[PDB]
Amino acid sequence: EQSPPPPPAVQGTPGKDFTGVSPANLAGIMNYCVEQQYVSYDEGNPVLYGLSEKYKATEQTVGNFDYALGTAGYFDSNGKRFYLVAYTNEDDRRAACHAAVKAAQPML
Amino acid sequence: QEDTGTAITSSDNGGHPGDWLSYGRSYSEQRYSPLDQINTENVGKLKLAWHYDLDTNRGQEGTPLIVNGVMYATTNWSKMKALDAATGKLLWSYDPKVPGNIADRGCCDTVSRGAAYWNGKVYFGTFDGRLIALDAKTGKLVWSVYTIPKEAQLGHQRSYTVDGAPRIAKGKVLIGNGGAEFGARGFVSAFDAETGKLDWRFFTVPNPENKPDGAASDDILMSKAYPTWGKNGAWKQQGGGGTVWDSLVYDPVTDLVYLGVGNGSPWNYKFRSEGKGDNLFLGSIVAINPDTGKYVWHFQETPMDEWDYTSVQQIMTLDMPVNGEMRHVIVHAPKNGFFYIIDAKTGKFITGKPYTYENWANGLDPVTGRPNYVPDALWTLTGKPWLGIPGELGGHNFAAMAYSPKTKLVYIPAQQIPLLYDGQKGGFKAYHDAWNLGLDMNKIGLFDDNDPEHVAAKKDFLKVLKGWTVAWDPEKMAPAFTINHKGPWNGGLLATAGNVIFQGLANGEFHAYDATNGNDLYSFPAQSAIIAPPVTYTANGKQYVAVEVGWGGIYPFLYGGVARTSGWTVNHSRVIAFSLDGKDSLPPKNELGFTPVKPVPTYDEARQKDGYFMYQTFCSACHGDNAISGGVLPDLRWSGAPRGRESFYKLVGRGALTAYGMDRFDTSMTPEQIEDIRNFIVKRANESYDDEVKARENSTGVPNDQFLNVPQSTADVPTADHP
Amino acid sequence: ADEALIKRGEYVARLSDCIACHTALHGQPYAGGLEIKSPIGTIYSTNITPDPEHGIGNYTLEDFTKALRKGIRKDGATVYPAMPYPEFARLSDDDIRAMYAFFMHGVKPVALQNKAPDISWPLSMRWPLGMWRAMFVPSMTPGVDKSISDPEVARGEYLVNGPGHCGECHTPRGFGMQVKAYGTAGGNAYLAGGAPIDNWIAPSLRSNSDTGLGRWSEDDIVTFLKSGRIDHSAVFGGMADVVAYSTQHWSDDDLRATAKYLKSMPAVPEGKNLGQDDGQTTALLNKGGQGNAGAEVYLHNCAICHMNDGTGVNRMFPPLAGNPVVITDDPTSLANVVAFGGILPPTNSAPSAVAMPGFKNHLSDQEMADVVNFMRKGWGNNAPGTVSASDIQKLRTTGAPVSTAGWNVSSKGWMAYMPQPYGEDWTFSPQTH
Ligand code: HEC
Ligand code: HEC
Ligand code: HEC
Ligand code: HEC
Ligand SMILES: O=C(O)c1cc(C(=O)O)c2c(n1)C(=O)C(=O)c1cc(C(=O)O)[nH]c1-2
Ligand SMILES: [Ca+2]
Repeated sequence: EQSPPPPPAVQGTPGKDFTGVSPANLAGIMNYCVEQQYVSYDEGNPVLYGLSEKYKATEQTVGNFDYALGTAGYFDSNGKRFYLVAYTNEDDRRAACHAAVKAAQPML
Repeated sequence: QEDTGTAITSSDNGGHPGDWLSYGRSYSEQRYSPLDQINTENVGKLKLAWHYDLDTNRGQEGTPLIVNGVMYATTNWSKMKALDAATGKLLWSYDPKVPGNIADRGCCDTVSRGAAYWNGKVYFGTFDGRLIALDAKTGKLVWSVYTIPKEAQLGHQRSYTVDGAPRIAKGKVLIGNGGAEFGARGFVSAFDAETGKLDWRFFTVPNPENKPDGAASDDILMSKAYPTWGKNGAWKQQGGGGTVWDSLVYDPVTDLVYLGVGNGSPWNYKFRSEGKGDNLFLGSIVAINPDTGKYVWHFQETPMDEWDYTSVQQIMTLDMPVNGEMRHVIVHAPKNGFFYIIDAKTGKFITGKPYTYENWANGLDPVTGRPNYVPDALWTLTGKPWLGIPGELGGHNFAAMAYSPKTKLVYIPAQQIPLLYDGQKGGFKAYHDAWNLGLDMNKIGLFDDNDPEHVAAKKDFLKVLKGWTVAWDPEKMAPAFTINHKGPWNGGLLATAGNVIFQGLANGEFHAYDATNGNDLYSFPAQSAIIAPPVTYTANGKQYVAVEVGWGGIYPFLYGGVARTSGWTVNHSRVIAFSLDGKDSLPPKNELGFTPVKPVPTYDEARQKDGYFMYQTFCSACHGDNAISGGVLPDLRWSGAPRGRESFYKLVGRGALTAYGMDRFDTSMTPEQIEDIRNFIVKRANESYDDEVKARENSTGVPNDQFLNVPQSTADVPTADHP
Repeated sequence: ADEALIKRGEYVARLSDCIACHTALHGQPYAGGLEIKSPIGTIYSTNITPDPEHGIGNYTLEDFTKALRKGIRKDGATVYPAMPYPEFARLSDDDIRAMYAFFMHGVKPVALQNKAPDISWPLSMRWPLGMWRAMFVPSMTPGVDKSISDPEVARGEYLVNGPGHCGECHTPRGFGMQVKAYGTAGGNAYLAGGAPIDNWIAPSLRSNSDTGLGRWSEDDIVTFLKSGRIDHSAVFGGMADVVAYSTQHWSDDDLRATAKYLKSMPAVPEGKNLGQDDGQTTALLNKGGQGNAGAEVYLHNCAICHMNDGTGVNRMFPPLAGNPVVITDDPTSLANVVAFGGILPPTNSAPSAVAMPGFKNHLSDQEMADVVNFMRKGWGNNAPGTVSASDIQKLRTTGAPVSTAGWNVSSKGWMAYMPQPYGEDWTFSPQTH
């Protein structure tokens, strides 16, 4: 680069393991993945609409901070936070949203 | 004639050095003038050349045009005056007679930000939504059109007002509108500059049922933007927002039209779109084809916007050595607090860094440019109060920013006004003639009581409320220098070839600074605050620097008691011009403002709480928070209407003052709620009358600095890493 | 020193209201040409610019003094009593000198030719005018009267009977069209109302509560003179431009002295034109008018601004119950202000610039006559007489809205802002209509 400097590299531990993310966090992750693509509009939308309704992620009057934590790149698993805005390749961002879809499949 | 547009293009390459033909003096909107008659070693000798008193008592934000010696300036209530640019004598005037019953359908004052010139005609938009062309010489009406289509969806609530400056590209007048603060569907329309026929239209948000609108945005809306808008939410009824009211750029180098798309409607992301989707073409920059209006590219600066972070701020085009190679780029400083450099041709994201303090994101993604949201910033999803910096007024606003190629610096007037965001209790509830933001109106606003929580909140708000001017260096993406001010809401910037930058301050001072180190060089008291950007031009061969002065806008209307931290000011609207050998002087004026009057002593306590609530949702937007006016509109505490139930209802419920801007509120409030508002106002007046009278008791007759909360001792410029 | 003298002369000229009646509508300042109606014919204001041919450029100090104090031109003929020289005869020597300096140096010389009066030759002779001054204008000592012990009251009396000429409008005129009293020693006729001048009536300035300033406070008078908007009155008609052109430029000391002198005048008998409101009119208007034509017109056109009890809004909409302008015997000014509205700029204590619409086109003559009768006999008002449609139609032809142009010249206050159109679906009638 050495042009007008780019934004600094983000800090966090990327990962595609979705063992104990818990609902309304996978729903947030799929909200992050339906936008910006990396999965689809047809196989990610059924997960988002159905994971946020069965487990009441939004509810229009309720909180669930776990939705916001996941609308960004963050998700918790086994007492550890992983960041999806890492994985600068953008090909690891994909197959991580796909992994999230796979993990949400038994949840629905 | 001269084939206008060719002249405006040549204005970027040294042609027409003494004219201001466009909103930003050129199609690049750099607001840089090659006139060096007034320079650093000389500007200190500047004197007032002439002045002209305007016939309005509200804010003046217009940018006058100057064509070969005639100044066309648009004023409040969308009035237009053509004056002699050398002597300031009124050549002619025109007023479109904007109806007074729509004044409450505009977010923030009845302002007019500018006009356009083409082929011997001057074009401007009226506050009620009309585009009008007049003969540049005689001032007679050529044509007038209504820019809001009667058909199409536009949502159930259609609060459309026009206050921005139109731009003309290849003989096509481009104009947008505003009103997403109330609920509206944003679009930009291009009309023929000669006959007024509608050439094309571009909708910035998809229609509720994904059906064709017959416009030029159909394909991109039905194929790309619609899937990003939830599945069912308040955007189908309110409109979705995305109004284009400030920025409308034409680039002849790339032959494109750049639109700065505004915030969503309602602000509440969960209410608007279930908290799902990117809400495409919302808070973004959209470049389209100037001929057919077809979409070319886009860049979303603020996905899932919920803090009123509009991308409508000024868009500028420069040439920079990107990666050691010259490249035509777009620079942007929107409300969210990030300076963006993107590619003008393809729209590719190049870089972005915060030019002021922001706590809603940990920078941007280096690979996409999407913000790295902090989870707590999405208050709508978390359902918890969020202290957002920048607030709803953003780090940058309609105030113009300038560029200097001599110093290669971008001068930005920046501000810091935090806001507490919290969702509206009980779910979304849209009100007729009220701000349908979808947030809690009880949580916003400050109090003057003795509650320790309120005292701490007010102290913190005054601590982190700031205003300054930053000389950003795009090559380094770092501030070269800063000029501090007492408070926010100052005027725009103007840069000339004499290495001098001009700006009007909120305390009523017109200032000229060095463009290399920011040293103060010239100061002049204008008897009223300046919120409009200065322009410079030549007449009869000599250079003039002119600006419109007048106190107004959303900030004094809303923040009230804390809106005068920069110093005491009232509204004395006029247009002033300085020359190197001016010999004029401003006549004295009354600066007492609205003085207190003793109120009635009887009020009901049981109607206090809800009454306050109602005042915060219907009347706070114009008469100030906590019933304290900012100095432009009447203070309700000293008004004679709240002295009785019948008079108060006939003024508020029936709109007895509709001819001046007070519209009826019986379409959204029952008489009991209006009576509750009256009781709250009476209680506030009884609480604050003695304090206001004591404050105004001094030699000058205006409240002292301590009462106005002006900041003694200089405050640090925020920058990143700290407020 | 010369600049100070020019400024003092300008202040005295504004104090004497020279510019208001010596400028034609949309004309050069002090260039004359204003049409002044007279029972004999129509007179025109002479230009008083320092122009040596048209104006008074060749006038010496002695000629200026003779013209002001005795109404004698440089020619030697006597001016018409349209010149307030009976009142200007009280001007002190210093004030006359300052005004002479201001008019010879501070005024831009305009070259407009004085229009001749359009009076038939037998009645256009100028010799009888001097006999009028001899018969009806007594000799007056120039300056402050050396009999009032209080200096403030003496200054106020000098202002009222000197530079300012209130008796020209507020004092009834006798058979010779002369004021029946030039001072408070004349009797109860001093400042006791007047005949309609330009279809406007100046009410009594005496102590009677129904029509005079009996219910007015000294601060009320000061604020009304300074800005024209108090919580129980609002300026209009000829007073409007008297305040806009002359009185708003007075110093606070001068206004306070004038108010003190006005309040200190000898007591005058009370009138019977005002009574006690028992709520009958308010109940009638709350019902809906129920067959009263005046009540129906008031409800559909006027009750929105002036309330059902005729009290209006403090400092925004003046009351109609107990208002002396609505109370006076002659209803000419009432129908004039109903037919033609009035725009008032915002003040420090009265914000939100207000505007009466002119109802000359919205209502017919019968409707406006009915509403005038209703307001004259409502909320305890006991004004005498009845107004017919013929009087309304006479007033609609001979009459025009006030200029509202003096509010926007050389003033520290706000401009008189014109009102925006209400809209396509606006109505003053209530929702039930
Ligand atoms: C912005 C569109 C406004 C909103 C929202 C409210 N008011 Fe207002 N008000 C506004 C203006 C521009 C004016 C001035 C009118 C003029 O003649 O210039 C007013 C005036 C009033 C008044 C009159 C005060 C007086 O004259 O002393 C009152 C009593 C008043 N407004 C009340 C009021 C209330 C209760 C509101 C909430 C429902 C409210 N206003 C909202 C502009 C705007
Ligand atoms: C309106 C009632 C007037 C006011 C107030 C003042 N003047 Fe006047 N003036 C007025 C008229 C109608 C006339 C002419 C009458 C006629 O006989 O034609 C005048 C005349 C003069 C003159 C004489 C000039 C001449 O005719 O050559 C002078 C010098 C003059 N007026 C001066 C003057 C001054 C100084 C005033 C303030 C104190 C003033 N006038 C008040 C009408 C009115
Ligand atoms: C003729 C042009 C006038 C002269 C000279 C003066 N006044 Fe007057 N005044 C005039 C009218 C037609 C009216 C009617 C009411 C109005 O408000 O339109 C008035 C009224 C007043 C009042 C108010 C009386 C009331 O409301 O009951 C006052 C206090 C008053 N005028 C004072 C005043 C003084 C002090 C004057 C000498 C400088 C004076 N007026 C001259 C018409 C005319
Ligand atoms: C709101 C727009 C009004 C309506 C409707 C009516 N009136 Fe009014 N009136 C209004 C104002 C703001 C004022 C002030 C005077 C000024 O110069 O602007 C007035 C004045 C009057 C008066 C004069 C009394 C005085 O000025 O003290 C009268 C007699 C009056 N108004 C009567 C009146 C009637 C009969 C109306 C129904 C046709 C009416 N007004 C309507 C405001 C408004
Ligand atoms: O969402 C909208 O439609 C909309 C419109 C406008 C406007 O039209 O000026 C503003 C805003 N929002 C807004 O949030 C804001 O801070 C603002 C300030 C101003 C101004 O003129 O000073 N307008 C607006
Ligand atoms: Ca907004």
